[PDB]
This record gives sequence, structure tokens and C-alpha cells, in this order.
Amino acid sequence: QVQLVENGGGCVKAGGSLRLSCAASGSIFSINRMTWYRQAPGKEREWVAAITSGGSTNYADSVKGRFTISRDNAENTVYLQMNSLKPEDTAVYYCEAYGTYTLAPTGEGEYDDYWGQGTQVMVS
Amino acid sequence: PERRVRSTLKKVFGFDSFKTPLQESATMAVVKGNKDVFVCMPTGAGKSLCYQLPALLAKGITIVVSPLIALIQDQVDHLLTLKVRVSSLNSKLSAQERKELLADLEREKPQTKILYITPEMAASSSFQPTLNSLVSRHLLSYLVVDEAHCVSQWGHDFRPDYLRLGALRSRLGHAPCVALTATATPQVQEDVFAALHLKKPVAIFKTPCFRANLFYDVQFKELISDPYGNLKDFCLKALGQEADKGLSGCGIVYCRTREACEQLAIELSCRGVNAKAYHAGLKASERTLVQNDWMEEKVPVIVATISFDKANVRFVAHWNIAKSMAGYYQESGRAGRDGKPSWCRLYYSRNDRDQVSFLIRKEVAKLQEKRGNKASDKATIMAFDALVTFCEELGCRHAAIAKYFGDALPACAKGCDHCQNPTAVRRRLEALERSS
Ligand SMILES: [Zn+2]
Repeated sequence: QVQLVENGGGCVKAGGSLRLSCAASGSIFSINRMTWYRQAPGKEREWVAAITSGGSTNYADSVKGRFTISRDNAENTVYLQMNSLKPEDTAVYYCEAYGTYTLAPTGEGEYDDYWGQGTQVMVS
Repeated sequence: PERRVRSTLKKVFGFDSFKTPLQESATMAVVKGNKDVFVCMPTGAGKSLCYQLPALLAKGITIVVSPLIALIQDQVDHLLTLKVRVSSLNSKLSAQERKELLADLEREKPQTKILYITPEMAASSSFQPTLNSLVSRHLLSYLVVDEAHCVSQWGHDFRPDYLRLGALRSRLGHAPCVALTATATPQVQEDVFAALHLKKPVAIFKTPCFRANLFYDVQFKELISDPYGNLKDFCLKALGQEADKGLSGCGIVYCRTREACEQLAIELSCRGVNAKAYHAGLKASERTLVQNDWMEEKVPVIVATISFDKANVRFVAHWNIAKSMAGYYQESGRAGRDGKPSWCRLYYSRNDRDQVSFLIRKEVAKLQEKRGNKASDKATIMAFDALVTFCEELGCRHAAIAKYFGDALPACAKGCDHCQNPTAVRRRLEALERSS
């Protein structure tokens, strides 16, 4: 299995910046795409950021200006830095780690996707 | 449990125990049937059993999909000599035989218990009521897709009907699916998983391409002062390890240019180690005679040229880099089939690499002129790029092979150029860079 852990959740006033960390433990050969999902209270889950293989970045037209996603495959870690944060982004944040491919020296492996527990962010 | 599969392995197959623990795990995973299983093993590793034995234990009929009718017939014959109750509905049957097969399928307790169907006949219009009855009956137990790699565009083979096999899988969801490929690349594996609509948890059982008793090393013909001298020293050392033992087995030396292959053979012979060209252009009688004298111990080393097996191969030495890393890995695979340690040498060269790259580019251009299989050309270029990186790259050679083929990194305590002597590799690559 792969243990995704969120970190960097913080309460920053309007205009400030804070970074989030999502590290994938375990033995992973590769990851197809890590996507930062944003979920607010009393609302449907909304897709915020996505980093795929080769460094391709997919955002939301409104959210694009504020946030930037950067991933390291060797480290298996994706950082979503938030700049010029707005009082709208007061939602919890999750990682999808879609299409995780794991293997062992024997040969057994799995291709399931794994989800992080989540990180909270409050804005004045 | 284990007892049932063991009993089957002995009563219907004849094998006392599984050839490898990996396929034991794969077969038991399929038998459990919890999630879709992707088994990638080389030919002769017993991958067939990984879908055949579970089918022998499956509650109901197992549908197997294979590209060609001839392969279906061969599998049918192999199942029949074992007296297993196999059937095929590929329209190969005449009218009466098709009626009888449909009558067994339509009634309960179908006599057929493993059905080989080409994808066309499964998705054919006339067979749809039968398949609808099968699903409604819940008869289908496993949905095996043999040579699953044909679905992936980047694979060497393309099958348009294997794309609709994905929709077929979407139907009859209650039953698992087993995708099989002789060789798998992570990109090809991803294509297989996506195109076949398999469940997100997929049990990937892949043989480790790493081989403990293989020594991998690379030298640069520019650096070495005399290449034939190095080849002779390598050939002597591998061929004769101790005076008492004497020469053993036989070696192999691949080369692309036949004009160079004959020269290499004659040069080895003149130096003191006899060799036989076995170049494809040679006449059939002469090629048979060479292949034979190599099977016997009369000829120490054989030059494969384009095309080649023996139980013990002391060494393999590619006078020229291979076209694709799959090809090079297959060619070196026959190195050291016996337990004793062997060696694998690649005399990588910038000029040779450029020549074969230009040839690959010309072939890709011809394919593009054909206007089809563009993904195949992309995959070929990617494989060649991987091989050149392998020769260039600084690190554990086994590890790079594992990275390309996608299996886990191996722990080669002994038998790797880099691991044992990293300083030597550093110096060699520094000299190469200075030369270039
Ligand atoms: Zn190594």
C-alpha cells in the first residue's frame, strides 16, 4: 500500500501564502497524476490542480492565477503553493494520486489509486 | 485453497510443482478472483496455466480471446491432448457443429467449460443472443484476454477488435478479467489497463527480468585501443575459467552487418578461437550445418548475425548495439541459461549508434508514408532512446533494465559492472566524454 500524508495546512490572512505537502510512502514505480481536490463545507467536491507525467499542469480558470503545482517523481512529492490567497479558498484539500503503480523485487504489484487524509486551510 | 490447485497441477497438467513461485502467486490470485489480474511472463514460463488452471476450477465457462484462429486451434489441441473439455465458437465449425455447440451453450450446465472465441465472433451480431443468455445465466466466470498487449497502440501488434473488447468487459462486469502479455512495458501496461476497463485494483504479476548469474558490462570501442584484442580476452576468459575444466558450452556474438559478421568470425578464428558466421544470407544447407556444428561442441563460438539455442552459453557480446532494448534483452537472455555465471558485453559505439538510429528513422519514415501505426514508430524510437541511455547512463545496469521494463529494482550484490566497481565506470565514462 501507499500512505499519502498531507502537511503544510495553515491559517493565513487574505493575501498571504502557504504551501501544502503530499508525500507518497511505500515503493512506487511511477504515478500517473497527482490532483489536488478542494472540498468546502456544504458543497460538491471541486477540482483545483492536477500534475501529470512530464510536468503537465491542469488548473481551473479562476483558480489558475493563485495556485501553482510542482511535483518530484523521484521523491514522489507534490507541492501546491498558494499565492494571493482569497477568502473563498477555505476548503479542505485532498490528493488523488491517480493510477499508482507499485511493485516488489519478487514481481507482485498493484495499480490502485490512493487518497490522502486531508489538510485544512482557513482564511480571514 | 492450495490443495485443490496442487491436485489440478498434477492430475490434468502433470507438473509436480509450480515452475516458479511467482506464477504460483499469480494463479492463486486469479483463483481467488477478487480483482483483475495482469500476468506478464516470457514464453515457456507457464503463463498459460495462469488462466487455464483457474478455468479448470471456475464454476462456469471461461471465455478466452486470442488474435488469430491458428493460435486458438493450437491451444485447443494442447487442451485436447490433456483431455480437457475445451470448445471454440469462431465459426470454424460447420453448420451442424455450430448448432450443437450453440445447443450445449444455450442449455444449462454447458458442457463446454473453456471457450476460445475470436473477438469478432464474440461481438458478432448473430452471437449476441447467446452472449446475453450467458450473462443472464451468469455462466461466464472469467474473461481472459490472451495477448492483451495487442490492445495497446504502442505495442508491436495492434488489434482493432481488442478495443471493443473493452466495451465487452464493461458488459458482464460480475466476472473478473485476466490480461496476459509475453512482455510488458509500463506505458503498454497503462494502455492495457485503460483500454480494457479493468477494475482500479489490478494484481500485476510480472517476472523480474533481472538474472542473478548474469554479468552486465559495457565498453566503448573508441576508448579501447584494440577491440578485437578485448573480444579475444573476454572470449578466452569466459570460455575457459580453469585449466582443468577446459573450454565449456558455447558463446554468441551478435552483429548487424553481415560483411562485418564474416570478418569478425574469421578474425576470431585466426586469433585462435574458431567461429562460424551463420549469416542469414548463407544458403540453407550451410546454415543448417553451422547451426548443427554449434549444437555439438565442435564449434566454440557462433556469430548470430541477425538471428541466433543451447543449454549453456558462456557469454554474449554484441559487436554492435541492438535496435531496441527489447531485442537486446531477448538476445542476452539466452546468455547463461545454465546455473553457472556468464557474461554480457555491449561494445557500444557512437558511430554505430548513429547508423542504427538513422536506419530506425528511415523505417519510421516509411511507416509514416504508410500513414499507419504511428504509435508503433513512436514506441520504436522510444525503445532505441532507452537503449542508448542504458549504454550511456551511469548506474546499476540491471537497475536500468528493470526501469525500462518496469519491474522492481534488483539487488545484485554480485554480477553488475557498476555495483562492484563504481570507480571503474566513472573513469570509463569520463574517458568516453573526453573522447567525444
Ligand atoms: Zn547492479
